[PDB]
Amino acid sequence: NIFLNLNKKSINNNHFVISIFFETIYQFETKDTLLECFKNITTTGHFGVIGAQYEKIDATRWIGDYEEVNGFEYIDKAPSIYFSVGDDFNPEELIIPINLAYHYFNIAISDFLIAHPEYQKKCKEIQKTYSQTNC
Amino acid sequence: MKNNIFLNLNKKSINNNHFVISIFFETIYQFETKDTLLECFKNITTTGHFGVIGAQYEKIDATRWIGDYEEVNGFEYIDKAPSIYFSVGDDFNPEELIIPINLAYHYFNIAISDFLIAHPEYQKKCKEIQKTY
Ligand SMILES: [Br-]
Ligand SMILES: [Br-]
Ligand SMILES: [Br-]
Ligand SMILES: [Br-]
Ligand SMILES: [Br-]
Ligand SMILES: [Br-]
Ligand SMILES: [Br-]
Ligand SMILES: [Br-]
Ligand SMILES: [Br-]
Ligand SMILES: [Br-]
Ligand SMILES: [Br-]
Ligand SMILES: [Br-]
Repeated sequence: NIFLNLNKKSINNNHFVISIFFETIYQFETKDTLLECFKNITTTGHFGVIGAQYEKIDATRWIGDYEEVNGFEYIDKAPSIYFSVGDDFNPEELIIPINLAYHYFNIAISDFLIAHPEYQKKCKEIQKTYSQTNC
Repeated sequence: MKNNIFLNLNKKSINNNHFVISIFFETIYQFETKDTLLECFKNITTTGHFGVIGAQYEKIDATRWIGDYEEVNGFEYIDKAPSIYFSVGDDFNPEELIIPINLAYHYFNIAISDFLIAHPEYQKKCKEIQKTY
């Protein structure tokens, strides 16, 4: 597993959905797709493949179908984001604050560029966007 | 959510770069009942397999086809020692790990300790299972 620092932090935070999200996209999708996954959090706020997705939560719209998800309580407190992995019918779900999501994404893209130095320039550009966007 | 109980397991699995083991236990503890987790602990030394949505293990039968394990981290253990397969996520695209059964017992011994420490009502059942490891 190349996600050494991501896994350590996410597992220690009981956010195993994040661990699964990155590993399964990395192993199955192309590296170009993974780069888009890293980027979309700053732009559209959503990304989805078979068995893995995230979506920033629009708190001006209905949140009733998040009530049973781990992390539901974050929505009322701060801008939050929904992650899921696995089957569409029985997904493994997690909600976390967007700030924490950016923390994870910055760690994950670091793991990736460290393991795949050919992607140094592109990953640093995306990290720059994280720093611009996220206080 | 349910707070993480796998304090000692997580230290060891992370140290060993066996993240799937911690994901496996965190998944079962979060999504399933404590009685189900107990059966997870028990089955490794009885039937040799256990599965829920998002987490499973199966002892590897090295007398049967192992071609589908070829790309899994830990595949090389199969020819060296009795081994066991773990996966987390969904079978469309699961996150997979193979380790020797002796190491799996080592992890389960730590995990079941975390469990009984957090949930002392299960003291006796856990101690009995631990003896088998
Ligand atoms: Br940590
Ligand atoms: Br999680
Ligand atoms: Br690729
Ligand atoms: Br998308
Ligand atoms: Br970095
Ligand atoms: Br640690
Ligand atoms: Br792993
Ligand atoms: Br329970
Ligand atoms: Br073959
Ligand atoms: Br291997
Ligand atoms: Br082998
Ligand atoms: Br103990």
